[PDB]
Amino acid sequence: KYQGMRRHLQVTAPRLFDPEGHPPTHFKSAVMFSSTHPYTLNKLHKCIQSKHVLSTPVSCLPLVPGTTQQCVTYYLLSFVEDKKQAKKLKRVVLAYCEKYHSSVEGTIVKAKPYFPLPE
Amino acid sequence: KKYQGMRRHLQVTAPRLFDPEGHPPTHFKSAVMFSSTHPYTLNKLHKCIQSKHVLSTPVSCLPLVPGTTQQCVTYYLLSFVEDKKQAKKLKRVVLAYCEKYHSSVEGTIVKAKPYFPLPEP
Repeated sequence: KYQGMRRHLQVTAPRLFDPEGHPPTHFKSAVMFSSTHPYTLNKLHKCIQSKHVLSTPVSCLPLVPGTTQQCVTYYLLSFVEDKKQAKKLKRVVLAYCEKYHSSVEGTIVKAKPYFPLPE
Repeated sequence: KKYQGMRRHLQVTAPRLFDPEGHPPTHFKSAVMFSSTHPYTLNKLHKCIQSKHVLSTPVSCLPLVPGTTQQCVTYYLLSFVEDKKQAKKLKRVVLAYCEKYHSSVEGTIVKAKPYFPLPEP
């Protein structure tokens, strides 16, 4: 399921997507991927998983009062070790999506001191 | 309504931040991730940490970290605010309350470059 994207990522970024090896000690960064199409983000939730990248399920952003949004913007977070890895993850995922999922946007995110995942 | 207590607390403690009227900021550059293994508590925070200047997501789950000793899902939500100042304030207020009434809750300052992908008015 999503073999296509999975294999693409494993090839384009073998280290980041090595399903084998050891998680980083802390996840200081992430990429928020957002889109009005939850089905697409769900594809990403399935594909963007490894030892070095952990992704939340798809959820929703809150509506901003005083705008006329016609549609919920969904999102997920993909946690990675640091800023280097986040830049890379965003680059690779979006190169793909640019052709096959243009509804998808990515935003670099950072936590102090790091995201609250166990050690 | 429900959680009237926590709501009133937040608005008295930080009036501008939790003013239910006014104008949202133009961009939300920061947020606080509030997390906990208790989803019911985070549902409370979800209905409560809302205003014109603070917007919170529904409760979701963090992914499990391979090869660790928890076997307990950790839930979270994000509360978006204008910037680092407002995030520091929001975290302080919410956690002063929770420190007494919800010791399971943690707060983490988060920042987005250039800002979080919420629309603009």
